[PDB]
Amino acid sequence: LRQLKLKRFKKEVERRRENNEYVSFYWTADYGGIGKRADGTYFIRVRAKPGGWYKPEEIKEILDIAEEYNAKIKVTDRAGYELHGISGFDVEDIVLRLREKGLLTGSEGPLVRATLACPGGGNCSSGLVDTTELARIIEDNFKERPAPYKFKIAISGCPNGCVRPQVHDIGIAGVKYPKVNEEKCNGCGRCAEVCKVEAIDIRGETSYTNYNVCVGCGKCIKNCPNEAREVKEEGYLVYVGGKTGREVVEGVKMKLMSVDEIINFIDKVLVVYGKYAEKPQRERLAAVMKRVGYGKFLEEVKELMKKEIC
Amino acid sequence: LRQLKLKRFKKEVERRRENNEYVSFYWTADYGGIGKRADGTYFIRVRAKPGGWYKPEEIKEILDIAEEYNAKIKVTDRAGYELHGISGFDVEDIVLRLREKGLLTGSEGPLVRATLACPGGGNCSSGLVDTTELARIIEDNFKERPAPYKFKIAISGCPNGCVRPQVHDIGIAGVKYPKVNEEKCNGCGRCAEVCKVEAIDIRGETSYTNYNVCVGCGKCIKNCPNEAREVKEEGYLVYVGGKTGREVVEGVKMKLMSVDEIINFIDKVLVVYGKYAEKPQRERLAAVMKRVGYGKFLEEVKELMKKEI
Amino acid sequence: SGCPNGCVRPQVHDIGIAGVKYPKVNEEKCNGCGRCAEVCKVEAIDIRGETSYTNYNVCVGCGKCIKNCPNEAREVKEEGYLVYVGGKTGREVVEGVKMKLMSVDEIINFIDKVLVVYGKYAEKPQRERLAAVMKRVGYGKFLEEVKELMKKEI
Amino acid sequence: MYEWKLNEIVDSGVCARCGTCTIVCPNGILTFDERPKLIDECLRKGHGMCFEVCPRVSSAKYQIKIREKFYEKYYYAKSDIEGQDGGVVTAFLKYLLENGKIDGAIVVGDECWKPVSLVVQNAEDLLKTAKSKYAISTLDALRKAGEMGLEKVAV
Ligand code: SRM
Ligand code: SRM
Ligand SMILES: Cc1cc2nc3c(=O)[nH]c(=O)nc-3n(C[C@H](O)[C@H](O)[C@H](O)COP(=O)(O)OP(=O)(O)OC[C@H]3O[C@@H](n4cnc5c(N)ncnc54)[C@H](O)[C@@H]3O)c2cc1C
Ligand code: SF4
Ligand code: SF4
Ligand code: SF4
Ligand code: SF4
Ligand code: SF4
Ligand code: SF4
Ligand code: SF4
Ligand code: SF4
Ligand code: SF4
Ligand code: SF4
Ligand SMILES: O=S([O-])[O-]
Ligand SMILES: O=S([O-])[O-]
Ligand SMILES: [Ca+2]
Ligand SMILES: [Ca+2]
Repeated sequence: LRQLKLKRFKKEVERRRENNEYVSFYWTADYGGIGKRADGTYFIRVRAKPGGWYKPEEIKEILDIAEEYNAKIKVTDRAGYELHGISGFDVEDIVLRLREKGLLTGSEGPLVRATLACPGGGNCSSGLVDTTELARIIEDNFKERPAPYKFKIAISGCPNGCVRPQVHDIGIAGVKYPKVNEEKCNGCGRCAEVCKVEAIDIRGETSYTNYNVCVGCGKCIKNCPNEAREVKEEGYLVYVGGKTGREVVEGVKMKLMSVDEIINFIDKVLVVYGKYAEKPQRERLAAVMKRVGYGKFLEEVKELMKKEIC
Repeated sequence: LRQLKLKRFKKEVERRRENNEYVSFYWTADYGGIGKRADGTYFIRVRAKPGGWYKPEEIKEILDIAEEYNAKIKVTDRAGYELHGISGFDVEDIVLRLREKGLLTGSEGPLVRATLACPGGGNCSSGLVDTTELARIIEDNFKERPAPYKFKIAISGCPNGCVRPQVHDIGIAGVKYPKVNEEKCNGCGRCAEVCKVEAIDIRGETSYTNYNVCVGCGKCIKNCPNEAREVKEEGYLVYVGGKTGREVVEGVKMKLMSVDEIINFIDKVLVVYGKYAEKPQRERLAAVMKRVGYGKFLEEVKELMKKEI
Repeated sequence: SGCPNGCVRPQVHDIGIAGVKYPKVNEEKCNGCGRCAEVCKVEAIDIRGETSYTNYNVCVGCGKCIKNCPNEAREVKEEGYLVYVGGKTGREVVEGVKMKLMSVDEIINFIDKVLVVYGKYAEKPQRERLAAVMKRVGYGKFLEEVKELMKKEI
Repeated sequence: MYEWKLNEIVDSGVCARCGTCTIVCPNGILTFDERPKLIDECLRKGHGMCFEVCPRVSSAKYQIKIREKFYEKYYYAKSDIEGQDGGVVTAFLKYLLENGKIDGAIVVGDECWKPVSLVVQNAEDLLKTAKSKYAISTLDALRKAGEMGLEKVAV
């Protein structure tokens, strides 16, 4: 019966197309990543893959669809893809075709958007932590999860914040803070040259660090020729309540968190955000945190985190 | 002689490769968009095309190179491409091959980085101004231009700032501010529903706008069923001195500017930035503007802008 | 404010004035004694061997290093009244924008012209502060007009 | 004439004739028998929540499904109540009313097989609605339930 009704529907839509009758493509909202262009046609957003890494087979499929439907190919600033100029008659066919090749259409609407990660550890020479696997874990746990409004997560491999962790709903940044071993330090002065923030002071036969300036890039540990700089503290630094768009809101620096802590934290922040949100599609996390208070909001997030058993 | 010396060089590099001798790929710095990965291999950055729009012929070339050299394909958050896992022996060949197809390697080092633009007018339903042609004009005038440090420009089609104009060295945002025609307004209340910032007040048989909240998205003009809302002011709103990275700095809202004014402004901000920068590769525009003062810095930018005309 | 410590909060006032004195090092007199780095609260100074340096991205122009150098190796690079505009406190905090050094006559002219442009563009008396009017018309457009009126005074 | 944005959906024949658009009108200027109709001038020209709730303008299934997280459990049953088939819908509504799960049931009754949307708060009145009406039905009783001040209902 489901197939007979769908066949009757397809027959009616084709009949309207052939007779130039009005068609409302209401079923396009059955899928994620669908938007309507200013000219009346549609665009299909492929949810960005973790780290912006795409297989040749994945890009080739997008290229085949673009040439077959004469659609324009757009690359998004979250490292996603958009196929522009799609007719309402072909939207569903393209989404299901993309779905077969693992290219989920999404990162649109009031939900968790595509997680933005930089090459990070193992790829970038400045990378301190792994960003590709963390992005995959976050994508597997929260991809397309509903929220009162868009929710964006960014994972940076180091404090240079290439993916902007300080202005994301939840921002993660790899950090490696130094400590000086006076027995090995000889005041050669090399570490002060690799520090972009100029947090280091070279004095006689030793060196110091201004921890109010140090961002934990770990360059001074890596580039010390005498191995006099050691790891004081290391890990993933977390930020919460960041946002961009109509207004800029800087996220609040929380603390270093383990991967399990990060997953628990992201889940709890979403629970407390959903509990206190009053205006879906208008209030971002930052607005809800500001209205109820950062202290009240974050202390509830902590209480729910302690209760977590899975 | 130039070719004989190059042939001798290629012969020596091949001999070292075959005998597993050390090679320093010093010539990779002859090109833009080159970086060294943590594992010793290289990545080649294709300067992002305006608006993130790529022709099929262009993406196919990147795909062919990736498969030929077994390189990973990365997409950047400025809508650029990066080929990862390139050997120092193949970097030069790939750059020149990409150059032939119009894919210049760049957006790397202390220079003007790839201009970031959203679909904007004609593409996005929220677009108020054209962003693709403006991005092409800015790219043609400043692409790969040297500066004391990286310089990033972003063009948004509306005030939603998808490409973050408020945290860019120079940020452009399309704006359309409303004014109410009392003869046509009947207080239907539809405009207040399309306003995300809730700047509108519906009172009896009329409506009002709080201009301290209004961001100029123009949704209330577009979606008024009675055509009671008209354009009060329209154009490209400009921001300067913004940035992200290690620290966040919000750019300062300047004023509406014409395309010719924007090009003149970008050029003069770069001239005054270069004149006052003391530490290349450390001081961003925001740091130089803060040190000399925003008033003093912008006053000079204006004086140079007047001399152009 | 008499110095950059901003005891009367120049950065959050409609118009804020702060005394500043920026340093420059005389290498012939500097011997790297290290005393200047101790009097710097912002830690903008670097003592290296027989000399010293200043990070002008950190230096706030308090002039303590010039005053407290026992060898008179630090001299005045730049000096005067640093001006801020568009700041405020109360229901919300708005930081004023750093303009430039100004002479007393320039400060009086500037205060007058900021008030004229503020009055010209204000739409809601008793609700809109200078910062709100500057934000609505744009800082560039607002300050450009203030400068044009300042030039006509002279 | 009086302009109404949903006229394109209705005149084209895409309209499902469900009657959701007319029950949401806060001015009660929309009525529904077998198709939506304006009984007064709309200041918005139909640019309002009548157009926004229409399942034929946009299904909005993706955003609703990710929140509802629907699953599928297949069963079949019959009850003592005589209905179209097993009388399961009426038996379920009777249970919800009797166990205080709902303040009223929004059901379709009939007059000469002409469907009538009704608010039922008693089980005895449920039996009169236990049968399929293949003629166009409305959701009008949901608006009546609102005017009555009912807190929870089953539809
Ligand atoms: C494609 C993209 C711009 C680009 O050139 O890359 C984009 C495109 C649109 N954005 Fe965006 N946004 C895009 C990244 C952003 C970002 C930055 C980011 O996410 O990394 C921002 C600001 C960062 C943030 O929000 O935290 C952004 C801020 C908005 C806003 C205002 C958000 C706010 O809360 O202030 C809207 C409209 C709204 O939410 O009311 C919006 C809405 C839109 C819409 C869907 C317009 C709309 O309301 O329907 C645009 C689709 C037009 C089109 O043709 O694609 N877009 N948008 C980006 C999609 C990335 C992706 O694949 O997911
Ligand atoms: C690829 C990319 C990350 C990504 O996943 O997309 C990236 C990658 C790197 N960035 Fe970046 N940055 C990238 C966009 C950004 C952005 C966002 C933007 O520009 O749109 C930021 C912050 C925004 C801004 O700067 O205004 C950013 C902030 C940095 C910083 C910190 C600079 C600062 O002023 O604080 C550095 C290091 C530095 O400059 O000292 C850096 C340096 C680097 C380097 C080259 C590290 C280095 O010094 O060699 C990274 C190369 C690793 C790699 O494998 O690509 N990257 N980087 C982005 C390249 C886009 C492009 O095509 O140009
Ligand atoms: C127009 C129509 C077409 C149908 N087509 C099919 C079909 O093709 N295949 C199929 O397997 N089943 C179909 N059904 C469902 C079937 O007719 C039965 O209604 C269903 O199996 C439940 O029967 P029951 O005995 O459990 O419910 P009952 O105990 O009989 O309760 C019936 C309920 O249906 C409601 N109702 C009756 N008419 C309408 C109406 N027009 N709109 C809304 N609610 C109404 C009544 O208010 C009542 O609450 C259709 C129903 C309708 C109304
Ligand atoms: S955030 Fe750090 S690790 Fe990541 S790409 Fe940028 S410089 Fe490299
Ligand atoms: S590079 Fe190492 S040995 Fe040299 S001054 Fe720095 S910490 Fe000391
Ligand atoms: S970790 Fe980085 S920011 Fe900190 S002192 Fe070392 S080089 Fe400087
Ligand atoms: S900035 Fe505006 S015009 Fe550009 S993609 Fe975003 S919503 Fe559309
Ligand atoms: S939508 Fe138009 S007619 Fe209706 S209240 Fe707003 S300005 Fe007035
Ligand atoms: S232009 Fe946009 S922000 Fe301004 S009142 Fe209209 S809908 Fe609101
Ligand atoms: S106190 Fe004077 S002499 Fe001593 S290091 Fe500083 S500038 Fe040089
Ligand atoms: S003037 Fe003050 S802030 Fe500047 S270097 Fe001297 S002591 Fe430090
Ligand atoms: S726009 Fe509002 S008042 Fe007009 S018919 Fe629709 S629901 Fe009723
Ligand atoms: S809500 Fe239902 S009855 Fe109204 S126009 Fe849409 S499909 Fe038709
Ligand atoms: O598409 S924007 O909402 O991320
Ligand atoms: O290389 S990053 O600065 O774009
Ligand atoms: Ca209001
Ligand atoms: Ca120092």
